[PDB]
Amino acid sequence: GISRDNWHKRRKTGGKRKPYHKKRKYELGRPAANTKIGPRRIHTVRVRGGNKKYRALRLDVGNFSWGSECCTRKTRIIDVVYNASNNELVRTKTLVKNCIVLIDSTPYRQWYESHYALPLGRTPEEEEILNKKRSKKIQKKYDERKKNAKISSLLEEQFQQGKLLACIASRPGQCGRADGYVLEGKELEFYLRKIKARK
Amino acid sequence: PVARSWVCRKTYVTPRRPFEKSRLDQELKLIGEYGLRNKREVWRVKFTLAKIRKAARELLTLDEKDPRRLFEGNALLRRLVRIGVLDEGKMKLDYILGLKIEDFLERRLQTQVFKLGLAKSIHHARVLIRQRHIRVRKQVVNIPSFIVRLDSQKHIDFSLRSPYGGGRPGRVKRKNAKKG
Amino acid sequence: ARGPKKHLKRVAAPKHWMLDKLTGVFAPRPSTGPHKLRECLPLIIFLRNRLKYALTGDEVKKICMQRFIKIDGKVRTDITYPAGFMDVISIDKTGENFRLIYDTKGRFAVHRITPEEAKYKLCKVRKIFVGTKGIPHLVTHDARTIRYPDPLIKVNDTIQIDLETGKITDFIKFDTGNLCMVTGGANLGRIGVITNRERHPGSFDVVHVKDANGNSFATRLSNIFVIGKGNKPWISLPRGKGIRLTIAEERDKRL
RNA sequence: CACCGCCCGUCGCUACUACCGAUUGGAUGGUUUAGUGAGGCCCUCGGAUCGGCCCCGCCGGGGUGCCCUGGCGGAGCGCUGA
RNA sequence: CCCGCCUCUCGGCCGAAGCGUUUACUUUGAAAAAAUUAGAGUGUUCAAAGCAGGCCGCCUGGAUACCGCAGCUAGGAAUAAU
RNA sequence: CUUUAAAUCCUUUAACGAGGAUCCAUUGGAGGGCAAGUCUGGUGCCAGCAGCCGCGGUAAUUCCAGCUCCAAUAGCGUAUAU
RNA sequence: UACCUGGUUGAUCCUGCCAGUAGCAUAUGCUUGUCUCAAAGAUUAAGCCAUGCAUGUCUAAGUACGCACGGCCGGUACAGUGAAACUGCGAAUGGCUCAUUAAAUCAGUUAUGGUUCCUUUGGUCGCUCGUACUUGGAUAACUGUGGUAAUUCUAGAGCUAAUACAUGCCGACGGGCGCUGACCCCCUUCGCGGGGGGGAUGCGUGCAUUUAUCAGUGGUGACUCUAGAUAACCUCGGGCCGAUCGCACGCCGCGGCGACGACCCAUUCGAACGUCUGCCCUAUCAACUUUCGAUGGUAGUCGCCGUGCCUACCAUGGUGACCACGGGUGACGGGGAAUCAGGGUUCGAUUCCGGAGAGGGAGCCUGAGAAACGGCUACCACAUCCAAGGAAGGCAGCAGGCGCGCAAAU
Repeated sequence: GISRDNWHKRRKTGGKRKPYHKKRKYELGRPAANTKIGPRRIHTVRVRGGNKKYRALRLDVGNFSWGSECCTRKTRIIDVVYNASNNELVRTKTLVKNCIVLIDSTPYRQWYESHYALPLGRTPEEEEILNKKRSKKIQKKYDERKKNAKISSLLEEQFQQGKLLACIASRPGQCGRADGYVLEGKELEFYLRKIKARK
Repeated sequence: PVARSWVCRKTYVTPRRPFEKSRLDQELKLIGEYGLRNKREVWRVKFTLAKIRKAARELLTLDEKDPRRLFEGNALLRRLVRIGVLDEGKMKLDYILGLKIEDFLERRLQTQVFKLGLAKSIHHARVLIRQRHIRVRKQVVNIPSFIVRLDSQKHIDFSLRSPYGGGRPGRVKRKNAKKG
Repeated sequence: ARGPKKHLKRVAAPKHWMLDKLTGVFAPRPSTGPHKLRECLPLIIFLRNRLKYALTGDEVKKICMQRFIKIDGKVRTDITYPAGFMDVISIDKTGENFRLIYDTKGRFAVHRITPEEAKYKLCKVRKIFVGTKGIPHLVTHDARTIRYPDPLIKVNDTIQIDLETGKITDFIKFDTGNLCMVTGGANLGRIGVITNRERHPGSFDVVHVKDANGNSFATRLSNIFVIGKGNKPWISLPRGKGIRLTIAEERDKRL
């Protein structure tokens, strides 16, 4: 089939190599999973060893992590903006490892409103988790944890638009999942520079 | 894949110069003395003495307290004193090389039946052995090249089923003792 | 070969099984088991060639399916089950017990043990790790996995287990000054007291032993099996007691 | 064979060998530029056919089809799966 | 033939231990598939072979050596390069 | 009998089985190399032998035959790789 | 036993080759009484093949309503022996040959800290806080109707099982730990104030899987190991959390001995990919390799995992008289064989190991394991039967015949 053997290619000196066996099954390679954005469709491939390899072909949800405050919740996946390997993996919305995606970021703003008291990204029933009757003892805890509660500008300016930039850290062609992290810190400045220059 | 053994060797070496008159003279003298049948029976004894002398000629270039010398020289001289061609006092490795080829021809069963008085000539001794008359301590031996080591050299007798031994004389006399 | 092998020819068998050449083409392949293929005795060899309780190969099967033979106190119906290096082979119809011990030529001996002695064995501990909410495990050289060991036990130690239960009674730590037996290479079977270990990063470690005669050898660290504490052996030994005599003194003893 | 010695070349005689061979003559296997390209496998569709739900005649009967299983009926891209 | 007068961190009168320009050479030691080849034992009736067999249930063999080169190791430091 | 799945062969043993012991050993050789004819008949540079040197043209030490012998011996002769 | 002999001349001493001499294997000629061992279609044609045969399997312990036999001294689920078919496993080892293959194979060596592993043997299997006194639908054997000239072809009708295919709770089960904390109570309740102590209600929980942080249960030469804590993910093509079966029989509800089972971990047979060093002849092959992969970098896809294995972008490298690259080989490699004073030289298809292939090439299904050919799908090539509509092929398995041959068995 598609083979990933070592013996169909020339030596380090550059001479040809005549083959001494045919293609075996431990040298197989299979055609790719161009995982697009859509409703969830996963086939499983029975592999050498008897185990399963989960072949994702469409995904709209992944488990993404805001690592600075250790809050990992499951979000939608909206749009891809960048890929460091190929521009045709941007215009065809193909999800591979280490692409740059757009996520929905509503449970992150929901957790930021729930753990701390301060708002993010701006209805009295949601004021009933923002502004409600408390004792003085629990508000001593809430007024303690507002000191390190100022979040940096480069994420907060996109919480106004409701889409966090995030990068896939799992391999969606072997395990069928799209888990990853959100871009922060220096890496957010780098990748905003590269999307700013790639158009 | 078979359950076999193919291990064999040849036990004589044909001479290089085939028609040298001195070689023909000495080996024909050994044939006529010791009652051998053909020259291959001489060359086989030359091959076994040559293998013995090659073993001693290999051991003699060693330091004399290397333990291969001290073990295998004692084993080789013990086998040569056991078959009788090297006498009991002179068990030193330099006395292997003084073996003549007539030592192993004296210890054959044919020559030890002629020298122990059990035959009237040496050719009578070989034709006595080959007709199942001679036994060595209750084993009836049909081999004229049986080399008698000296804990079997003592027991050489006629058979218990032979006419010159115990009884039941042969078909010639019992057809002859029917006259009427 | 497109898979595993299932046969083993007679001339490619181990030398220490002492097989013939002309009885047949094949040798019994040991089953997959606790012990390695070059380092074991199957039961069909041990009952047919060493003890001569059964002459042909069908009678070893007629012995073993009557639930007669215990290997380590467990009834074993496979005739090619591997056993070796203090498997306690116990036959209860005749009341005998055997422990597989290398004699000093390197071969598995018929060496008989006491009926009080056959409730224990020794095991070299090869791997120590933790697991699954901090449960410490211990892996012996015959692949017994024991949970909850003594926390002083480290790699290359010898423990003594109860053959009914499977639990550790006591252990020996690896040192100089312990008596030792080799399960090994060219010095297989020699018994002596340990004098040294030279420690190398990245390679096999060499352990120097001194015998009861005082002649010394050294082997790799994966070949060293501690028998006892001090110079006190914890098992019944073969009759030569592991002293290798040379070919000169072995001929003089046969004289 | 000892100068009445020996031997060299061209040409014509014989049989045997290899050569450049007029021939764009055939037997053949490799590596190939370009065009078509069976078939397996992967994806995107496909949806013959079969099953389940749901609608009601089948049952005054433990409540006077009022949960009751009994026999169901036949259209419903119905509502959904293989 | 062998050692001695003429390195340092420190562990129960220092076994243990911080390390010193490299390598070639040599000598020991480990690991080196059996079968074959030298080879020990043993009267297949001798032998080529074989791994058996022996004594009136008992005793005992199924050794050993070499396996070049490259790799590994601790002792030597003439001869040779740096 | 014994062997052996069941036969065979070997071993054990009972009856027959040797004068010319017709129960009849062959293959290459006799100039040198190379152990062995300076024999008797034929052919007369023809037939042929000859690995090489050579023998053959009417006393052939070599061909074709007989006798004798002489290597090897249940074997030896020839052809090719080595 | 480290060896020589005839041949250039009228004669001699030499360089020198021819011929002799001895092994050894392949054939062939003439010959033949015994007995123990014993190679045997490799050489040319890895050319073609008629026929039989070479892989199947049932225990006390998966499923029997076949009277196929048969007990019940006869009245109830089934005695028992059991052909068949379903199911499970094996068919991937063994065998045969040497055609390709000259840093490839292979050998010693070292590594997986870069991966998988059916089976055996030990560990684990009330750790999970959320109809069960046992659930559903079928299809075979069997009965019955047939097609086709033709096959180990199978189509319709009627039955009935499961350790086949499914769907699924109960118990442990009192709780525990993190989260959220309306509330109660004791502080120095002084005037803002103020340190603890229980805690209502609600949320998530174990192992496997995927990620993202914080810390330093044991070991390693060396981890980004193993373990533990936190916030979460967990695939409809779906991860474990037992709906199975036999024997012994009971104790006042609770049970013993087993065969079978699986998420996982271990090690057992291995396999796969790698390190260092070693291969016969040729210069009438001295320069080769390429941006469509030649050497390297980064990010991926893919794989069982490491990597140009492959795709994208970028760098211009890599090997070479210490013989690359190209060609030859009657070249499988090695353990080994015949000769041999020491050195060498030559041979090794061949019974052990390792590789490769089943006419030439491909591509796949199942499976733990295959690029399987005593499996399938085509193409090429050659061949058999035919009702010319179609059907089936593979001896380099044992014997056997064709053919090629000097040259090989029932």
